Amino acid sequence: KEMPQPKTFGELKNLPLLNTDKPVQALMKIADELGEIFKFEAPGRVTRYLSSQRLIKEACDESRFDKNLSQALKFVRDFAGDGLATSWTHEKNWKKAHNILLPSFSQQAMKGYHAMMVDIAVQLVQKWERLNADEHIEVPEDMTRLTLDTIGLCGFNYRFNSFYRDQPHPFITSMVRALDERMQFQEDIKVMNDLVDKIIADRKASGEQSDDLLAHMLNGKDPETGEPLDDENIRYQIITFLIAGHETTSGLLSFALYFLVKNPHVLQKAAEEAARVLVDPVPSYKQVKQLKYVGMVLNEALRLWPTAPAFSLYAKEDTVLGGEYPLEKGDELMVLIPQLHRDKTIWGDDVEEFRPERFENPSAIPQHAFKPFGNGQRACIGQQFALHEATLVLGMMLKHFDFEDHTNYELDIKETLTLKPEGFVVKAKSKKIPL
Ligand code: HEM
Ligand SMILES: C=Cc1ccccc1
Repeated sequence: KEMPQPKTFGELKNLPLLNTDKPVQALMKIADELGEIFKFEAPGRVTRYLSSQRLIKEACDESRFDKNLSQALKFVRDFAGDGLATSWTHEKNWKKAHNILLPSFSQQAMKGYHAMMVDIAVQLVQKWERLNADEHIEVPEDMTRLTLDTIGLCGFNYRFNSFYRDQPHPFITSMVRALDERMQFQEDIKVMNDLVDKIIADRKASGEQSDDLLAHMLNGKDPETGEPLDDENIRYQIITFLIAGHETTSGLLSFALYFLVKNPHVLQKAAEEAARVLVDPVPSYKQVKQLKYVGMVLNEALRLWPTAPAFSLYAKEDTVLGGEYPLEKGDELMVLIPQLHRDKTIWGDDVEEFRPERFENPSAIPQHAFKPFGNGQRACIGQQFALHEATLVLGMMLKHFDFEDHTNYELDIKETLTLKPEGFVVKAKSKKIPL
């Protein structure tokens, strides 16, 4: 079978279609028009965009397809090197760092992060308790303050102190300008390097037994090779986790809140759970695990707007995809996750409705139908960290405040490496429950 291809532009082929600030949303509309698979060509390259669970289930076969570095990740690799997200599976440092860092996301490790997640969650609740009458909240801005502080503190024992600031941290500013200006740069790379230096120097100076992610980066040994990470790769991993560890979680929290204010019955059901479960001034680990409906809200927000919306794969060998599309070794595929998550054959006709109850019986979901954390051994290592943080925080938000969509906010999805509802604002009226 011959694959459909969207409109072309002479020798530029399909390239000009990506000349937009919202390329994923542009590719979603192309998928709506052309279906489960289309060819996308640019001078010198081809990729195939997949949107159905029928095809993505095969693409996720690790015997046949491995993670490819997208154009975006190739650029990110200029700063994150062979850290986990930007390494090829076949690079020695991928498996080495994978093995060393996996224990930093075990159940025991998650329980270890809980108190420091609460520290930051409490700073967010106090900020909003302290606003004057009629003041509003800039949602993605505050969520980014919380998620950046949480990975800094939990992962590295470093305080970004984002809630003490009006404009984001110089690390964040430098990380954007500096990569930006790769597709002053001197002073920016210096901001990044200095911070990495400091995170390392301070742990080394401290007379501190710690079992955090940094501790594993610095001291853990890979059981396979028996080697620890070398200093160059540790730096890459710190950069990798400071970024990967916060931007997509902030997106998720922002979309979740957006969907709750747009669906007041769902908000009321989630708020009732928060009030029933979170019976103490501080949530416990056990109580966060009992926020089942809040977890479903989060999953349903990842269904509609997965905040890392695409991942790339290459064919390990010549193979046939879906009984119909022959591929050659090296051929690239792109999984368009928001489109996968709208596959009517899986989810029913109401795919654009926000209905967390879709996730009541998750064993009913077919293989590879829901992929917001990627696939296989190259799946998100931080999935449980993101979900624990976002469950804790959204549960606290719903326990402490009523929310108003006071502007009747029109969804505007800004695309970076991640997705966010740009300009999303709300008002939060305190329920006056002490911390
Ligand atoms: C809701 C929030 C998050 C989402 C949706 C998400 C999504 C993803 C996706 C789709 C991938 C696969 C990328 C690819 O195949 O190219 C990935 C990998 C990765 N993520 Fe996450 N992520 C989230 C949060 C986090 C957090 C909190 C951390 C760190 C604490 C993190 C660290 C990583 C790392 C290191 C990888 C690379 C793993 C490897 O290839 O070995 N992510 N993530
Ligand atoms: C936030 C985890 C992650 C990793 C790679 C790309 C986008 C997101």
